Amino acid sequence: KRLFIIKPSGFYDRRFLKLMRFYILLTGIPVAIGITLVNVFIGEAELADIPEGYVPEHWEYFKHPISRWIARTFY
Amino acid sequence: IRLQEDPDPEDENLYEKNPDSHGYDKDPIVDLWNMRVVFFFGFSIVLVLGSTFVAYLPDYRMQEWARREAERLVKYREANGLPLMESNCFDPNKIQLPE
Amino acid sequence: MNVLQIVRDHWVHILVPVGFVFGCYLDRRSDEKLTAFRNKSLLFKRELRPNEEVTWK
Amino acid sequence: MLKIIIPTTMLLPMTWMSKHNMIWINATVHSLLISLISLSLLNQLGENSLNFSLTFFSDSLSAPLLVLTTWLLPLMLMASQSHLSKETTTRKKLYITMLILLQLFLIMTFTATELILFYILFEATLVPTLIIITRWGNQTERLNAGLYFLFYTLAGSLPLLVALVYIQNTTGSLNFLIIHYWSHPLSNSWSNIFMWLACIMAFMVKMPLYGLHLWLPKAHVEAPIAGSMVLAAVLLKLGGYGMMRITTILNPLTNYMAYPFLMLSMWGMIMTSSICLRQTDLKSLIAYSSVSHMALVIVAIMIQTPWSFMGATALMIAHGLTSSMLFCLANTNYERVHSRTMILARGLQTLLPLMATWWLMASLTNLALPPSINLIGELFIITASFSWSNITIILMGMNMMITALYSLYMLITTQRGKYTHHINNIKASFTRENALMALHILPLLLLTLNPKMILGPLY
Amino acid sequence: APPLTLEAIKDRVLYVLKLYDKIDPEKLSVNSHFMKDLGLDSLDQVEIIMAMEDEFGFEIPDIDAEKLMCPQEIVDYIADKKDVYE
Amino acid sequence: AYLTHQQKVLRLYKRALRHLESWCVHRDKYRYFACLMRARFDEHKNEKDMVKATQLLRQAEEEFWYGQHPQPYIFPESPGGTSYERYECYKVPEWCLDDWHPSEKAMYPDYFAKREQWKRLRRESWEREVKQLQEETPPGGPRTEALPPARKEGDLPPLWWHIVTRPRERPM
Amino acid sequence: IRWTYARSANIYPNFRPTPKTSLLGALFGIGPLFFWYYVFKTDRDKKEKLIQEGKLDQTFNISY
Amino acid sequence: MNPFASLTLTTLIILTIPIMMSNSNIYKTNLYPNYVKTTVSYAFTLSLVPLLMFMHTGQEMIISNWHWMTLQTVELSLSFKMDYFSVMFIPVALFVTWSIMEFSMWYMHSDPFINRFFKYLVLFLITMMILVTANNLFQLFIGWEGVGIMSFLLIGWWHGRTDANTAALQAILYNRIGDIGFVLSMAWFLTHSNAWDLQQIFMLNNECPNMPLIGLLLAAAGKSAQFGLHPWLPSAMEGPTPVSALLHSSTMVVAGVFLLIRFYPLMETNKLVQTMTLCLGAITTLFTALCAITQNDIKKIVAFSTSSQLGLMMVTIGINQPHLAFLHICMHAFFKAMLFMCSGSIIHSLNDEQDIRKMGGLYKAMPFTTTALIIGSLALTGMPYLTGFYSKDLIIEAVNMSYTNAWALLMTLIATSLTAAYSTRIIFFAFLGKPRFPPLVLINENNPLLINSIKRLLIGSIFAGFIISNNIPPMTVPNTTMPLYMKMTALIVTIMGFMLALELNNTTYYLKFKYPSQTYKFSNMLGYYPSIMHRLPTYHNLSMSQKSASSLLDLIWLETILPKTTSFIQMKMSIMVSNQKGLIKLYFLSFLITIMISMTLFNYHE
Amino acid sequence: DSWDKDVYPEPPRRTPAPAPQTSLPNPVTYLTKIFDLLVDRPVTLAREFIEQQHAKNRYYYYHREFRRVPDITECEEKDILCMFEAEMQWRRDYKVDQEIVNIIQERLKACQQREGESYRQNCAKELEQFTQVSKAFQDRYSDLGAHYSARKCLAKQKQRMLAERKAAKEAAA
Ligand SMILES: CCCCCCCCCCCCCCCCCC(=O)O[C@@H](COC(=O)CCCCCCCCCCCCCCC)COP(=O)(O)OC[C@H](O)CO
Repeated sequence: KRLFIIKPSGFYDRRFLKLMRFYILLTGIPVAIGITLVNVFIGEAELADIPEGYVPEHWEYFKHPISRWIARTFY
Repeated sequence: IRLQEDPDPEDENLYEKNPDSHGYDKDPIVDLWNMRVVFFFGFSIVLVLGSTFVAYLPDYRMQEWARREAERLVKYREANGLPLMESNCFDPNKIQLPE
Repeated sequence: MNVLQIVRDHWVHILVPVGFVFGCYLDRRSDEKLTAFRNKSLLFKRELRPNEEVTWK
Repeated sequence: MLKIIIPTTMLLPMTWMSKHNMIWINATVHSLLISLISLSLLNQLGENSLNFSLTFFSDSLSAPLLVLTTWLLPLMLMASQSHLSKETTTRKKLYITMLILLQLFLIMTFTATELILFYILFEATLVPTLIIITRWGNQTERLNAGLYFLFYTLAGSLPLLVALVYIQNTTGSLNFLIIHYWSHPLSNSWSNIFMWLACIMAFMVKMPLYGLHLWLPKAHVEAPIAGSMVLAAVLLKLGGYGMMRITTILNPLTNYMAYPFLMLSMWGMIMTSSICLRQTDLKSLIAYSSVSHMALVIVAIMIQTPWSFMGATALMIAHGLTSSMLFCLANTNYERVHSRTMILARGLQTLLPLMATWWLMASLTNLALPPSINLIGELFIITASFSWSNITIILMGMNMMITALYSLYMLITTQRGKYTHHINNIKASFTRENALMALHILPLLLLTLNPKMILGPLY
Repeated sequence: APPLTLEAIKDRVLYVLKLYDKIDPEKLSVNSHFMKDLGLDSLDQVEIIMAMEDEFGFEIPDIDAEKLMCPQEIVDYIADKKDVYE
Repeated sequence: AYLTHQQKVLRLYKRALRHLESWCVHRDKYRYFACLMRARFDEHKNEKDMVKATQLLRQAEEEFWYGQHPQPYIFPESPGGTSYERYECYKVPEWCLDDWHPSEKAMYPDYFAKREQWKRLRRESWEREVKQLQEETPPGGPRTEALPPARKEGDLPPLWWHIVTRPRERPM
Repeated sequence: IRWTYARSANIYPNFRPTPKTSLLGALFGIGPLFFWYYVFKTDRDKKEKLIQEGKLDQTFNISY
Repeated sequence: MNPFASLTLTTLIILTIPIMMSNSNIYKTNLYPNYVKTTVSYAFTLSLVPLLMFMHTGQEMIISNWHWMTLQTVELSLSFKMDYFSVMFIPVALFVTWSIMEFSMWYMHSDPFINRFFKYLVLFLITMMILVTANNLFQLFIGWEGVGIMSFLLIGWWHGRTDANTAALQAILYNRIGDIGFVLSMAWFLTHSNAWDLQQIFMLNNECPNMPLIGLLLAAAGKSAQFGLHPWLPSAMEGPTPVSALLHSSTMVVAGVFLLIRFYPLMETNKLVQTMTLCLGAITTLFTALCAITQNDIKKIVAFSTSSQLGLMMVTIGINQPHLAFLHICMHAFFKAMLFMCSGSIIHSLNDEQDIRKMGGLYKAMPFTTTALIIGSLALTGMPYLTGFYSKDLIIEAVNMSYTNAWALLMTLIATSLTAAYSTRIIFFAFLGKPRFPPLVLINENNPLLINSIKRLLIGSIFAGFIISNNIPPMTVPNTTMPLYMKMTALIVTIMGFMLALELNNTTYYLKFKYPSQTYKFSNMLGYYPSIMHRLPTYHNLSMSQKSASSLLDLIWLETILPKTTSFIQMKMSIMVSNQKGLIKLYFLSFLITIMISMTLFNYHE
Repeated sequence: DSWDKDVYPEPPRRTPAPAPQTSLPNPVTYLTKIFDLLVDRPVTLAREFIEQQHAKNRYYYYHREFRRVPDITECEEKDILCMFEAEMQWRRDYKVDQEIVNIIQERLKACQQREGESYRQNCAKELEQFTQVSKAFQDRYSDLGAHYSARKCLAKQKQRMLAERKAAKEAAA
């Protein structure tokens, strides 16, 4: 005795939801892997005393390597 | 009659022509490219890649440096037995008060 | 692949990034005009590196 | 800057000489790209403002606005490109020209280093907006609305011009730096009183303040959507940016004179939100909602305390992204039904399921739940205002209670109800609309994680 | 539960009318108009639909209630209201 | 229209009885008080003066209005009832189905094909309903809110689409 | 559509200045504004005079 | 630093997993409700562990993590505080929300958006969990607003019901008035104490927080539905049965009383405000109970019974009994949640009938549901050694042995007797009588989900009162030496309440004609509260919005003073200075004057 | 760890000796033991593998110092260059003193939770320490306005000994 269920068309809404899951994650996973991969291979720096002659040029005064890399270029 | 004007023609159902219509324009092929550009040049690189850039920026308005400058000042001040931070801001000895 | 069409509709795309390059170029074309007190603030006053011509560009 | 201003200017010949139909594509491409470049300025150093050239500089207050404006530019393009696709190529190209030009003035204004340069471009934003509201408006009251918006802004701005040049002759340079380091005590005197009034009224009208605000319900409602955002999402904050900079010299006269403005904003914000409790136009509902939020910014500036300035910028940015969202929401219905009356199109969650969800978070952000940036801004002002005076929590919270009723009111009236019988032209929402709405709310909730970027120049 | 169907309604319909002592069991045609043959008072049909109102768990508005005057009518209105379509 | 007295007194009987339901509760108490209510109504039934009937109504309506239960029992599937419009939020109009994507349209070929038959049937009969209306309009516009039926054969009843194709009261 | 017009535009052109409207404009308008002005100013004067003498103490209140 | 730190914090992370999983649609749409329930069950069994080290070691945790902002001298950051009130509330809340989620399958087995409904319930649980686990006042506000909005959607779950939105609007409206005091305490605790963490506030020893605690009290009144801000709880019955059974029974309205429990150490220093708390609880108990008895809907009776309970809890808080209130929290949580889906089981079985009149003959028709109802009703009374005893009459004994507000003590005694009164009405009409429902009976409780859900909670009412009381460390002042006569008054007033309520309820069996008492009227329409409250100020404020505010001041006055008057002034003489008649004589005559006045009359020469 | 007790004084722990007289086993031992052998051990194994991977490629970072510069008490009026050097140094001193209060607040918060019930008297030394910090920080930076500057800080400072000079001269009599 099952019958029809008149409901609004959600296919286009499904398309929109699926596309972000495909587009917001297209660069989502590689950066997420990159963030994790960096933290475990090149790792986090450690505090060290000022060398006798080496001034810490610009990007040196930072902990995270990817944060240092942004400091390296750009700023 | 008064005026000779065509009336409101219609509200063109953009979905009617292309059932998968995207809501950007009439022509399908460029419209298909329109999500491919707003999503790619939107969410992907200015929202995700945008967030990682700003969230992982080199430290803004140095605080952990200021957090750093706290411990040696307080450690020095409390160890030798001097109040950890003086009431006066600038040195008062060289102040020349009026009369 | 009919390169004429590509340069007819997509020559407009390159026009912005070259503007950004110009924007960066003028910024580094201008900053040295504001040199004046370069390595002259006594906070950042430091003995110049030996085999290096100058401090901050 | 030159690194953002020049690409912005270079979009102007690009859009004009672009392909016949690729205008919307390419303009959206690089406007998003330029916004990505402007993300670079979100970093600020310890205390000194980020200085690039003599005429251009940025601080921890201008840059959060700079990114907001350049991020907005793609949003007006997609929102307006629905109805604009039914006119001549030159007309559509002229619009994109005008948004690009309007955004160009905003970027240069926020980073202006000389107060005169600030005023020139601050008032120069009128021309791109005025033509937007008038030429491409979709009603009849726009003709009177454009005059109201132009004359109100100009009538207050002109005393500023006379006041500004007076500082130039008396004190000297009007650079935002030299003004700060050479602040002198503006003693209480009748000439100084009108000096204070002139330098303040210009920015108050563009807030707008309670009473000098009737241009907003006319301008915002009648304006096209590409405009209806900017008159509410950026250039109201432009008046805000003027206040937080010009008050560097107006001490200590501000506390003695602030009383009429505080009472007008603090009491009027209850009345303005009371208008929202009983309204007929959805655009007017959000418009008066903006007045209440801006009125809260008005009082916030004048205590001139570290907490107030932070909550000022926090609400200032959050409201702009919010109020821009609601105007997109009202646009979608107004296209489908071709009317702005609220009760005409009751029932949308039944027909449009995700539109209700976007409406839910849109009305929730205005509701300002914790930890949404709206709440993180209003809460800071309440604590700052309470420290100023304990009684104000009665007025401050009353709006917070009142703002809940109307913010959920269009949610109930439009979404939560029986669908209107006679209407039959509602269509499944285009993926442009939903994508645009995500472009509004995703940065807002993402911004919740790191409020330090938008917290202002006093973090 | 299976939906209330037309044959189910009518069987429940004359269930109540025959259970009414004011109506003789034999004269219970499905189209026996209440006023014509059974001749019950104009107050009475107003009180019988309440039993029907409680029987099926519904409401019969006075606008329609006063016109409802046949056992076929009662099963008709109930079936049409609660979407009964065999 | 004009609610005549014999209808209005019936409305009192129906509503007052439902009110004492909220009062009597127990069924045996109901049947007793109903019979007293019933016969006390029938004892005064020979009033040739219609004015006296309203005079009898002059105290009954106030008798109901102060004896009414402050929490009267109403069935949930009705105004005031707990299940009033409870399942309304699923009553999606049938015309919305025309906006379904072809993939979803092809998901139910039989129902959609029959929907086309109904749509074609509605299209053919609409103009037939239209001229039927002005063929028998009362002189001076439609006098009554009622709606005339289909007089001839092969004609659907006038203004039938929304009534016939209305969503079911239990859509889910 | 008439209702929206009656509530939005057909108000000021149909507005007639009368003492009833004039008084209600002042009573519902400037009135409460001065009322809050007096209340807040008195509290500020009360607070300002009190911490000047040294009545209220904020030994732990620092952020403001 | 044991696993008690990490394992207790991951309980929330287990809870939020289904929320993330929902948008990915990897979940099978058929078995999403099962996904939610067993997820909470896993969190529940995982949340048992924080208990075992609580009785064994007697240790409590404060877990601070990632820094949000170093705002001036405050360190607003995410932080959690495991303690007596926390480490046991989550197991109780998880156990309750697990039982109803199992029940919700059977009850809501026909709603097309069932996946959405279970999604809302988990989100509420997450918001409630961070409410009970919060270290800074801002984080406490996250839940304090998260549960409020979550109630708004869940109350208006049926969406199209016109009056449901009103209750949904009502729930947020009364909540916002409660949040008035919350933001007042926020500002004060930040200004005069420079923090929002509970640790700093207690150390700073704000011994006289008159306005903060007043604002603190106002926060509870809006959220706990106390007198003056109660009626949103009765109106919340318009939502679905599991919606109220979870939120508005034992896991969301608890927020208000729970807030005072968090700030209990600062409560005792003040004396004036704490009296207002027991004062507010006293009036709340009677008035809700007074309106409880004379109601003819099963959902309303249980609703008013809850509000009567939370009135009792704040009475405990009044006289320095905060932890006993938390004991009352747990004991009330178990059985009160049970009574709701016992009502839900009968409501669904009787084709969505909730009116207490169309009931009867259910004692043998629905054995287990009737059995559960008697257990739950007896817990409301507080039968000795049962779940109700271990909290309620301990309070009544405690309140007797104290320096109370005389008139406050009497109202609770009238209230606790009144608790039995409406309790009989539930058992009497619904079960003990002859059947009155529609003829086609669909009574059925054989479904395993319904039986398992009630069974799990039912054992929690037979036990867990003795278990918790013995297990928790003895840390309250024991009232050992009282005169006999008031030692067991709680049993007297309940038995006295039982006896006369039964006689008055059985009086309906008597064929005597009913006379509508005006006192009964006052009780039946909820103390006349809704029709004055929900009609008069709403009209006045909305009336002021239209005739004034929107009109008059705006759109007439503010537009006719500055803008239009300047336009009129610029216009009246515009008609003049542009109407030169064009005659040369007039022009040159004006030249004569202009010449004459300038040369000598204005003294322009010198 | 990664700090010193002299900056964050944490009094040495006082852990009891668990000696359950009752014969029935203590469950809390069992869940703790299984937790170590099912969760804690793999976490440690991954951590040590992570730590040695970091140790292979060690890149170092140092800490930025700012040499003392003339402040605004010796800054010449209208000397814009010495205005900037003084203003920046004072604001840098503002940030460190803000963190000084931040450290004291953390110690006070640790004082509460660590003592639990005995928070009132066990570490009242923390309360008086914060009393000294907060009071001095009040006369040092508070009430300076949203546009605070080293000129304003002297202005507020100058108000103190000026009032102090009047009081002590009155006190001396
Ligand atoms: C549309 C109406 C106005 C809207 C609101 C505008 C803001 C309100 C204040 C209006 C006056 C703005 C003009 C201010 C000019 C610069 C102010 C300034 O820097 O202060 C000077 C003070 O400014 C003035 O004296 C002029 C401003 C006061 C008001 C008088 C003129 C303005 C009002 C009439 C024109 C505008 C109104 C509209 C008319 C149609 C200081 O100079 P001084 O007086 O000390 O000069 C040295 C010496 O002491 C003697 O000069």
